[PDB]
Amino acid sequence: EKTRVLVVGATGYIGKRIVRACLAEGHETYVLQRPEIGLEIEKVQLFLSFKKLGARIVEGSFSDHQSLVSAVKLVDVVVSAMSGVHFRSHNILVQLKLVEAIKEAGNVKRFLPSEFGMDPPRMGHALPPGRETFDQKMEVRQAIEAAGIPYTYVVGACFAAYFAGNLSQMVTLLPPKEKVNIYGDGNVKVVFADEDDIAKYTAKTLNDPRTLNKTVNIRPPDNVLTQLELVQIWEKLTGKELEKTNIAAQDFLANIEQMEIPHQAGIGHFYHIFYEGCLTDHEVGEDEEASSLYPDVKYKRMDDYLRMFL
Amino acid sequence: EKTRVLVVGATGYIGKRIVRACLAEGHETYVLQRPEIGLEIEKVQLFLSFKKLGARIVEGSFSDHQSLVSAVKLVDVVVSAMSGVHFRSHNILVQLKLVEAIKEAGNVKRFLPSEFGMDPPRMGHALPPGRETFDQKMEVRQAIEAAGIPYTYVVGACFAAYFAGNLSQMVTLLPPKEKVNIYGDGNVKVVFADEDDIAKYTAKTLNDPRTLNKTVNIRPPDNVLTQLELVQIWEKLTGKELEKTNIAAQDFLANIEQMEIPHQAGIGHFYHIFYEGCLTDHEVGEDEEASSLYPDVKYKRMDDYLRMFL
Ligand SMILES: NC(=O)C1=CN([C@@H]2O[C@H](COP(=O)(O)OP(=O)(O)OC[C@H]3O[C@@H](n4cnc5c(N)ncnc54)[C@H](OP(=O)(O)O)[C@@H]3O)[C@@H](O)[C@H]2O)C=CC1
Ligand SMILES: NC(=O)C1=CN([C@@H]2O[C@H](COP(=O)(O)OP(=O)(O)OC[C@H]3O[C@@H](n4cnc5c(N)ncnc54)[C@H](OP(=O)(O)O)[C@@H]3O)[C@@H](O)[C@H]2O)C=CC1
Repeated sequence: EKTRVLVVGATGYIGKRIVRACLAEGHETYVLQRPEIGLEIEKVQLFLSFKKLGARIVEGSFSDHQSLVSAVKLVDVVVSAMSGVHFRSHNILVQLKLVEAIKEAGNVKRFLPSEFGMDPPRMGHALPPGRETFDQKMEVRQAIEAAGIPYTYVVGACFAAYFAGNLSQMVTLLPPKEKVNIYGDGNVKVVFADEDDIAKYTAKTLNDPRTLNKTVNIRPPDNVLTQLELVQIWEKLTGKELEKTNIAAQDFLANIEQMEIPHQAGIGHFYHIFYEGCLTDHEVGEDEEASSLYPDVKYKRMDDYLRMFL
Repeated sequence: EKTRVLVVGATGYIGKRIVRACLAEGHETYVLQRPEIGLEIEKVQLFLSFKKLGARIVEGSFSDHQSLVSAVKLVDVVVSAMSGVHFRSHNILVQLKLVEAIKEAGNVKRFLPSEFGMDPPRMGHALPPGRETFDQKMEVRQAIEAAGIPYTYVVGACFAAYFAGNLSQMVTLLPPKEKVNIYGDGNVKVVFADEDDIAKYTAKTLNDPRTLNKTVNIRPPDNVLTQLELVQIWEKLTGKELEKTNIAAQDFLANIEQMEIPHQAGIGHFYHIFYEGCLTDHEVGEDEEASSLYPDVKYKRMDDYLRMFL
């Protein structure tokens, strides 16, 4: 009576956390080991570590359609943590080969595609090229709908390492030392979540009937913070006040067309989040929000998150 | 009265294992966090995991000489786990700046440079370009000695992941499925060691008076094996005999000059170990062999190592 789960993208940044959260949760956890990563020592040893915790290795390749069909026939639920970084080479769209395999296999009770960010259907007017991420996720969503595959879309929170640990400064992954940039006036609400919590929520929700064919939002109330509130958390932890510089929207987007395309996409996403507030510009009900659905998850607050950087 | 150890290359393949072994040994463990690393999330989070285990971050950059001086002033022993992959960019020689910093600093009881492989003064006859690695490690040894810095040189074993876990097949990091290449007659003795054992021995030797100004060998007796014996260990675990093809020396090296330079070096190193038996063609005393010196370390045998691949 354990739910059988296949994780595809098992050595990814969020993917490896989902693997471990599925194991802790008690799911019979299967991981797709692709032959193409056989010389990447950190991926190979990750898989060895998953085995020591009870994960079952499933060999398959996205170029071998029958291998993907065999893989998904072993489980009840599939979770994809496919990368989003190389949008111009359409790695989100690689998931379409998995959707086809799931359709042909017929047995999968639920599929969680690689979402875990902003809510794609709400991003219709996003800045290009950053817009491209949402199109591709939307194209995968439509592939899911057309095949009639039951689904859950996990959305709504900034990964804490990429937007809280650095006080949203972008240029590193650590808090700044003396000066900090405030984007806009810094009073736009942002949703931050420890990625291990996002992983726990994913493992709780993937066999929850309440979230069958639903969008689940990850919006822990204590972690809805403006950028200045985030900065003040850190200033209280350190005892030192940071010299602040406000950066107006127009100066943030200045000369964006001269940046490299990936940085252009990253700047666009940041703008929607921190200037327009896309993660908080709408309300969601407790019946579709993960912290209320799963109250036993004592999610990590941003003041406990930032302590590890002291 | 704890030994203060600084690790340079702390997020490296063997380096991160060294950090953890030093902590488990009880040393006061410092790790050099370089600013150039600040956007590589996996390194940033390794440093955070090290802190949680009690390591002390020490910021420094190889391009800031006095940051290196300051770092090395803090400790009694320095361990370098500098990379050896980019020998055409001389990254092994980057250690020379660290040696200058230790010389200026004057306080360092013992320096362990980035050795952990073939015994470099024994490789004067190695094939190019593969020999460049040992040349550069020799130049580092010179600077250490020319500056009077006390040292321990840790040498003599193949990293198990790169040469045991794949049955020495090179093309993958996992055992082969049905066929295996036997190099020569497969009767040449090779030394294999789990890299966590290599790190444990490193941590136990860095303040051992017996190994001050000595080369210490990692040659655990049950792990001195021919490639054929290694293969037969795997066949006994799986109950499947592999189909064997022997590759003669001349054919192994054929057309080496048409391969990419890093692969050329990889082949040359492999030849000395597996064809020429460079790791086992000489005798070493128990007083200069780590498994004798540190008999409390119950080193992993290659049958236990390979079990994790089943
Ligand atoms: N703040 C937020 O909310 C953020 C959200 N995200 C989103 O999370 C999801 C995953 O992103 P992330 O964890 O950073 O991804 P990663 O960059 O860590 O890649 C994850 C996995 O993608 C697989 N992968 C990459 N390329 C291919 C390919 N050509 N073919 C097959 N598999 C491939 C690999 O699986 P394998 O393990 O098999 O090798 C890889 O491990 C995305 O949808 C992303 O947009 C990401 C960062 C921030
Ligand atoms: N079978 C055997 O016996 C083998 C032995 N070895 C040897 O082990 C030793 C370490 O190798 P390995 O663990 O694979 O190395 P890695 O490839 O893991 O690199 C280790 C560290 O080197 C640092 N580094 C790399 N380039 C630079 C640079 N330009 N400037 C400053 N620092 C740099 C980085 O330290 P940081 O953490 O600060 O970023 C990196 O993490 C070498 O001597 C190698 O020859 C290697 C593999 C097989």
